[PDB]
Amino acid sequence: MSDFLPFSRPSMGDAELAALREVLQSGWITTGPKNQALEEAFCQLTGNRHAIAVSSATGGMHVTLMAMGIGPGDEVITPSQTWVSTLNMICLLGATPVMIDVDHDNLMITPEAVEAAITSRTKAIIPVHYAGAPADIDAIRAVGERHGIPVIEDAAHAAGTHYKGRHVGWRGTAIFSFHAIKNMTCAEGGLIVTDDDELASRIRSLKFHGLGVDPQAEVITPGFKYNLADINAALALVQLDKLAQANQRRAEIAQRYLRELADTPFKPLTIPAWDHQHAWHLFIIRVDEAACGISRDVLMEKLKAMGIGTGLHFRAAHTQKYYRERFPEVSLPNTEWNSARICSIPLFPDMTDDDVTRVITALHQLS
Amino acid sequence: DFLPFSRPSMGDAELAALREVLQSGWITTGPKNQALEEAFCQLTGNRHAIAVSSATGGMHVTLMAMGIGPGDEVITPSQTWVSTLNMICLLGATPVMIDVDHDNLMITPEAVEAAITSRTKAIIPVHYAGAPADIDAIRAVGERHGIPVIEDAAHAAGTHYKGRHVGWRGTAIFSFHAIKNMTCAEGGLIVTDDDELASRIRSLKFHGLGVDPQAEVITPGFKYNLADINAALALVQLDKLAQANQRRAEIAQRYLRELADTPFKPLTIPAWDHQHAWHLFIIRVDEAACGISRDVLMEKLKAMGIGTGLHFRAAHTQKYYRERFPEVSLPNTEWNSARICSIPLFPDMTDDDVTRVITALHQLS
Ligand SMILES: *Cc1c(COP(=O)(O)O)cnc(C)c1O
Ligand SMILES: *Cc1c(COP(=O)(O)O)cnc(C)c1O
Repeated sequence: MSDFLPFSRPSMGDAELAALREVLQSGWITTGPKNQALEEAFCQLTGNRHAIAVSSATGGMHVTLMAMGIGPGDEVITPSQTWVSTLNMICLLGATPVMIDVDHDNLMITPEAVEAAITSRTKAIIPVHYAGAPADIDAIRAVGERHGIPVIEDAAHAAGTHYKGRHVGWRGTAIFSFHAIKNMTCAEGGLIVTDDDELASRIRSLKFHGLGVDPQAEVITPGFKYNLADINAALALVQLDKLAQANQRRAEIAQRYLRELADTPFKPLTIPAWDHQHAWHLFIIRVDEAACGISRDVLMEKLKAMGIGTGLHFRAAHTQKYYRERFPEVSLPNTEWNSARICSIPLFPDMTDDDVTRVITALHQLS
Repeated sequence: DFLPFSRPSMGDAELAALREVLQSGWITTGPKNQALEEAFCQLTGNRHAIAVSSATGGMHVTLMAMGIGPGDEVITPSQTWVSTLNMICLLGATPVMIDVDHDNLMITPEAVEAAITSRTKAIIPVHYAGAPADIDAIRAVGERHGIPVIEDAAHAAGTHYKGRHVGWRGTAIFSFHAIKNMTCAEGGLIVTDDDELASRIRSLKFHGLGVDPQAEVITPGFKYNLADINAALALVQLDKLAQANQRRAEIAQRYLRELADTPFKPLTIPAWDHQHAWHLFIIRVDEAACGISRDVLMEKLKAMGIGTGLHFRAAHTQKYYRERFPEVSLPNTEWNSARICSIPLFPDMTDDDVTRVITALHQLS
């Protein structure tokens, strides 16, 4: 399978291996100075005040919602059109996810859909910056502010995303991911930025056993273990140093897909009208059987037979067994239409121009 | 020139394993995880091995997979790391803290039996400092009452009990944290002989995904999977474990011999047949006997360039547990928790490093 083109691969090379050598030689391999440097780097990148490195964005979401006091009786507004981690963490704190629909062409929640779903129980709103584009975060924030409801941003796809001239997470609270397919990776990892001093203090304690000072450190309240090792933080620092060039190459690839699929029936997501810089984490197409003459599932299967990988980001959460059975009344037409028709085609900066031509040619052949 | 109480043994073999993973492009959970799990089944003899992001997370998902929650009691020492107590509480269950033997810091079958109620749903013995608890006797109490025994084997990679590796049967959780005898900086691994428990754990450490067709959320789960970068490090460290533990044993034997004529008191070696992994070398520091307190000894050792650790400040004496469970009174735990410290023990210590520690302790007596 040496000729298989996956939909993503990391850009790991000599720089990463040299950073690893440095940490190994130091003998300080779990959380330490590389974590501190990564956190400082994300404060400089975003402009926000506090950065907390964690073992995954999922764990980051877990401890952020926990630190806010989210629990039984509370509602959290979220798309269904996202990764299931967020819905799972809401449920596992005992709270209730309130799933709302998304815009049919950029797959992100709207301020109107948020406002319609607010109740006296709502304790957080979690927009997703999808595929590398930002949600209309000022408008969503304005809805939250009017009701006194915090907005927690799922920025997994948004390392390098700008919104109205600032990096995502420049204010408010946002959670980044360093999973293997993310634009910067340390295999598994994540990072929370926030402007809220008390929230940051609670998060730092709750990702490391609830330890704090009452004197020596001791458990103040039970917490979890979601700290990031320095081996991983060192990889993340290298990948952050590479991120601008990685995203530039991703944008060049995505622009070519936009142009050369314009005269095919496959339908990319639409670029938001608000000012932004897209990180191009994923290149998603909608495959409508009536327009394309091929279904999404069959397209993925035939691409695979041609040696071309694809991903499904995402099967809507409310269509999956647990949520389907717990929340059977949830009906989200834009989500359901897209979830059945989307796939992610290869997009990663180590792709060659000929890799891109191979994908485009296969899509023209399969139309 | 500082001699810490622990340092990992990382070199070219670890760097070469990392190189291989990076070159493959498959950096999170994958074939190295599979190989690590198979290697732990070969090491222990047990059937299922599930690699996880930390032993804490492993404890979280193991108790969750057993159905532990509100209304359930879990018997545990207070004399352990706070992670276990925290995970019990954060599942909504109730920790029932019991005392430990005053000289090896492990729970006894009698103490377990005395704490059992109709609400008890698990017993969690700790294999402490590299020695095994009397696990057959504790298991027998559990079996008589129908209560599962989940073993905290963080300290016990390489520990044998009656000729088998810890975790050869039953359920046990290992840690690969930086100070453990084999490390991948952070990581852990669950072994179990229970097919259904293993199936649930595997799903619950990766988002609750399972097959009802394609995988989907069957019930919400957590994210505690181990990356292949880390699994590859764990494999190298497992290949080194026997030699690492042999060197630890040589150092520990020299401490036992050359501290015999000091008032510092090591833990006692259990009477049941075992092989000690020598994760920690713990001494008790009684001011009446030693002329110096535990805290002052740690401070003066640090001033001499010698690090020490405290494994552990008993959980029930820490703010949350002291205020939530003020009634807990555990005399052997309290006596030892105020008097123990861990002196340097790791396989990269040279003979001169060990002599430095012994010399300082004789000087400070
Ligand atoms: C995968 C992902 C997450 C979780 O990130 P991890 O770092 O893998 O835990 C959260 N939100 C979205 C939208 C994701 O794609
Ligand atoms: C530290 C430790 C744990 C937890 O292990 P992690 O890998 O750090 O999560 C559990 N039990 C004992 C006895 C420990 O020392």
